[PDB]
Amino acid sequence: GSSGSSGSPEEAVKWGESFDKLLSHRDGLEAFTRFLKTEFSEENIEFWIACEDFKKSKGPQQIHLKAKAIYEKFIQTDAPKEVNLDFHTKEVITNSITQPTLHSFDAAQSRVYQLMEQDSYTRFLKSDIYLDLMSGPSSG
Repeated sequence: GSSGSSGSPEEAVKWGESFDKLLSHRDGLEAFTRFLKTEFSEENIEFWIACEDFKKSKGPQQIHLKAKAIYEKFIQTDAPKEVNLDFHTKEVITNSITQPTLHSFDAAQSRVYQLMEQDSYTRFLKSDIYLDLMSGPSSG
């Protein structure tokens, strides 16, 4: 189907190359998140995203707004989308929530970005959502 075509098996095989590769592409990322959503873990990827976008913020306002939100969202533990972060990273931000910058969150993003790439990614590779992408003529 030239007109309509979604989810290509050619990109999947490549996605495996590296975690980043998968993210780079929308399809790959989306699918990856789905797997987590079912396990109520998406919260992790949710933070990773807000970051990549946070940097694309304009002016101090956007940085402050997004910062406060994302902070009391993932950063903080008493939050719903609270992700697994280092004590310091959580504290430093809590106090530096007023002096946040574009090159500040970057640190936190790295923490999570890895957490997933470690398990999330691997586990995702063996996830139905992923497999389907290729739907190899042989299971196992």
